[PDB]
Amino acid sequence: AEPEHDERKRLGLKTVIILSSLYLLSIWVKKFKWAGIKTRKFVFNPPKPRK
Amino acid sequence: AEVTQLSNGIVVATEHNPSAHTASVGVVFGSGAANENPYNNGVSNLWKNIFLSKENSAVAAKEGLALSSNISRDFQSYIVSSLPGSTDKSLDFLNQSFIQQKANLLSSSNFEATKKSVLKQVQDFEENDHPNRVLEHLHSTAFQNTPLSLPTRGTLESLENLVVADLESFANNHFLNSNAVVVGTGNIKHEDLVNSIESKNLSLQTGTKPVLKKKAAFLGSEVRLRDDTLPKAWISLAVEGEPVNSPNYFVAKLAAQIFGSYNAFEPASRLQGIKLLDNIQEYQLCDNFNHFSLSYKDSGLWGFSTATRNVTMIDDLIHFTLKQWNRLTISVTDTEVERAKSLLKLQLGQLYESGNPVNDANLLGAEVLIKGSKLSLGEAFKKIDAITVKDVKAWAGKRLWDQDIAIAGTGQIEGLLDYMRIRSDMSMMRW
Ligand SMILES: CCCCCCCCCCCCCCCCCC(=O)O[C@@H](COC(=O)CCCCCCCCCCCCCCC)COP(=O)(O)OC[C@H](O)CO
Repeated sequence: AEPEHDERKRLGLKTVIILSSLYLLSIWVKKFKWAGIKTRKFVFNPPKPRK
Repeated sequence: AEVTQLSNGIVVATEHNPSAHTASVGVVFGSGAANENPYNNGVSNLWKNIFLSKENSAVAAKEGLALSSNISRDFQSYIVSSLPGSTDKSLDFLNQSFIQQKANLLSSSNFEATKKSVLKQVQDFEENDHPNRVLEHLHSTAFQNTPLSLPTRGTLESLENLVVADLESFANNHFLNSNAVVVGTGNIKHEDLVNSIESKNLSLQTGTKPVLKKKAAFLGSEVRLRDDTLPKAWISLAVEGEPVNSPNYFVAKLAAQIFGSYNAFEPASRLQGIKLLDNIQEYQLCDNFNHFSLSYKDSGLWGFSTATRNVTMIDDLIHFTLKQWNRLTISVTDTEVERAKSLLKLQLGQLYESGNPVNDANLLGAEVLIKGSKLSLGEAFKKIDAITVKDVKAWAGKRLWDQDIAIAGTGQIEGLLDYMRIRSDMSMMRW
């Protein structure tokens, strides 16, 4: 019914390894280049009362 | 013209020039806005205003002389201009002002008047002058938590938290005999060389300037003052520069001069210069250029400034300027270097040749407080001619290719990409 079990599992192991590596890589880079936007702080100073 | 040096407890300098006939003598202190904690910010400005406020009547009444001042980052200078034949009077007044006695100059009413005047002046500066505001904000954001970022005029809240104790403490801790010189620019030959050094005619309080725990730093921080009421948008960029007394000062100055300045509303400025001017003239993007290469005793700041009526075109202007900076470090024609060298020769000649004794005194004190003697103009021209394409390319590759940058802005800054798009445009392009 499925004459590809060994090859399927080998290819699947390689694929899950490479996608796990890529996923962790994307995690690190997203946490990296969003660091400059996830930490910016705002300070509100009320303006002088004159339109 | 020539430079002289000597020292006994203090330092005395003189650059005689018989052509001019406006002798100016004054002291210069190597401690200004860079030697004051953020909780004590406007003490130097209060000193400047309190010496420019009340005795300015006495100087014009008893004698004739116009007294000036200047604080830039650390060079608290008090120049006393005069006529060629009346320098001893200026020196005597300076002695009776600083060394003894400052108690009369420090009164409640006089200090209150100076305080309110300084508050009004700093408020007016913070309201109107936009390019200077963005420059000070660039300084305050490039040197976060470092005694080089706080402004030179004093933050508004910092003024009203110091009256007489902080001012006298600064006087007793910085107005010393270790970081003081006595310039003599004008047309005086040897009276300055002898009268400055005397048995007791020198500043009191022998001692040493307090040491600084932190030297300097540079981190890529962004600051925005978005407000849509203003008509224009002023933005500035910067990178790490070099301090004084480094073998990269003039190379950095030449790199700044390569792109130069620009002004769209002048017929003589739209037809010269280098490529980015041509790339910009096709669509009306910007109005002003200021490629500046500032240097201080700790660290420098080689940057860029502009101002645009157009608000949608900010991104294109920034991208074109960054692309030109990128092109600077890979391919510059020898003609560009030759033209920049000639232009810088002319610029330094105008800067160091102006007939104002006060400016020459400021430059002399600035260059003598770090090295020991002024670097003469002929040697400067020779070492400018020594520069070549290899040196400027090496410096650009070292200090510009993929380096941390600081940004500032105010006005209509809705169309400015924040930090990653600007930073990425220095190395993502094909090289
Ligand atoms: C889930 C959504 C997306 C799904 C997939 C999308 C599929 C289509 C992809 C379309 C292109 C996106 C792929 C990545 C593009 C990188 C960015 C880019 O090329 O654009 C920059 C364009 O960059 C440039 O103009 C300079 C770099 C290009 C010059 C060097 C070219 C080298 C060879 C390129 C080969 C490919 C040619 C085709 C490129 C489209 C914009 O940034 P900037 O450098 O201009 O900075 C902004 C600045 O403030 C204003 O300019």
